Amino acid sequence: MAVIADPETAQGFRLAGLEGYGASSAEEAQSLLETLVERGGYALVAVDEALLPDPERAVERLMRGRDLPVLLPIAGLKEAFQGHDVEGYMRELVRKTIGFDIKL
Amino acid sequence: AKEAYAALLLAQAFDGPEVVAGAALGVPPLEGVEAEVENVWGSKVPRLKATFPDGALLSPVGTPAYTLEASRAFRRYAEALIRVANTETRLKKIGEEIKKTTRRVNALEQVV
Amino acid sequence: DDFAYLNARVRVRRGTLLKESFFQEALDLSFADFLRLLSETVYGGELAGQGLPDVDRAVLRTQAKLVGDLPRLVTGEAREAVRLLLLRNDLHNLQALLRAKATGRPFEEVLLLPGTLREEVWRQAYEAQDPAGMAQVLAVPGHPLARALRAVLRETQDLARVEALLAKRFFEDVAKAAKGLDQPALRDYLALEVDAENLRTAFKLQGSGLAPDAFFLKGGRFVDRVRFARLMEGDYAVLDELSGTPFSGLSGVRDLKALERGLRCVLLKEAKKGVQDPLGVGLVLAYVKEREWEAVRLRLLARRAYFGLPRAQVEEEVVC
Repeated sequence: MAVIADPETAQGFRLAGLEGYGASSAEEAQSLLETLVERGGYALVAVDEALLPDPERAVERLMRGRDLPVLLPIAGLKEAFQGHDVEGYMRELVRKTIGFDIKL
Repeated sequence: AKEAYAALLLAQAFDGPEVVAGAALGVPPLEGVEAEVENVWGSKVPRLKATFPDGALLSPVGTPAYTLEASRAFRRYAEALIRVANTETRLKKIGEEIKKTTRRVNALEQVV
Repeated sequence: DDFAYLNARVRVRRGTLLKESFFQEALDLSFADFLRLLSETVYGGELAGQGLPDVDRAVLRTQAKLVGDLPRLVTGEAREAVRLLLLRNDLHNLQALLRAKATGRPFEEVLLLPGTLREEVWRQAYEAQDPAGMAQVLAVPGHPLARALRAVLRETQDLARVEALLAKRFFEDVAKAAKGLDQPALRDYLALEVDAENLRTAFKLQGSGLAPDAFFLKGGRFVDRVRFARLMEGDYAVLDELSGTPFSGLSGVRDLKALERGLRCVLLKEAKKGVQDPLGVGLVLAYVKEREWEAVRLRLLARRAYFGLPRAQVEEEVVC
């Protein structure tokens, strides 16, 4: 289980035990994500919200192998002290699903 | 997340950064977490469960007092994270199957 | 040797301290106002640029420049007494160093936060044939850590239980040196610190249900072994039984965060009585503890200004 979320606050995730990496540059984080989907880091990668909205497209390009490395947008900490916009996140997830701006 | 981030900031705050740095580089990597079967619609989607070496504290006579409470908070964080993970991938699979069925209906009707 | 020659520099250092209104003004900033207020502070001389790790390194260097000299320039029994003030950082450094030696990681992998010994000795102690040889490499004349390692070294070579017994014997040797010193204030301060650490360990071992007699230590004055067993069990009435002692407000609190907050408040209140002896060494330890509390509060204010914590989120951190 690996994360790419923060420069220093990923040490709390390491303090949970679960491994990770932080770079605060998008392309070295994505390159360690690339060696993390080659050497599969135990099936979970949690990626920062306000650094990568969609982490999955480049990863399914550079690996059409199956979705055992699961990719989540995990929340940035600073924006976590604002408000999650749970509603708008589910709006963009449903519009990523079927395109429609239909609201459940 | 608000609980765990506030506890982590306050724990690296009242103590030093170096104590939690060496502590976090001391913790075992919590490995063997893997993904097993949810075969449904004839489609195995991987749900995730961990292994959690948690109660075996690293020599549980521990001198910092806010590392362990923060570590319990981040284990609760990992709990909620894997719950959101194995719900989110199932929602994605059912959405793409709706897209498959819909393009199959429209193709089959408006062609054959 | 001279308990007043160091106390003169201690009073000069205590004259250069931030007020409570400096922390009250830090409740409303944007970390640039906090950076400007830190530039006017005495700690700002080590301030290189902007950023949270730069401010943390500047605070650490300022603490080492303002408190680290008091471990030096002392002689004899005064040096041996003042050695038992900045002992927790060196103990944590030695504990994580023994953990790394039992782990096998790189010697440059450790952080090695500043203590009271030479860093070249800690570098040479990374590779050692025996733990007694590592203790002899790290052997100072009056440091109790070397004698504690020599005492607890007759169990095994390197174990995690050996490290736990080393920490317990380090606290016990601090209590024994406090009993063996001619200082009416620092002995009671260290005894209250040991009792609060035992109560914190009883809180941190709640739910384990194991044998607390191995977990408990000796040296306290406000707690009992039956009281330690009642604190190991889920009995907050024993925490209500601490009447008349320094744990006055500490009663019926089940939250470990609030328990450690009340313990730190009681410790700061006990160290605030250290200004009673203006000729001994307790005023210097009081100034050291006040600078440590101010530095922890400055690190908390820096984390709050970095990640945008509310003033209500830090209102439980500025009570004392």
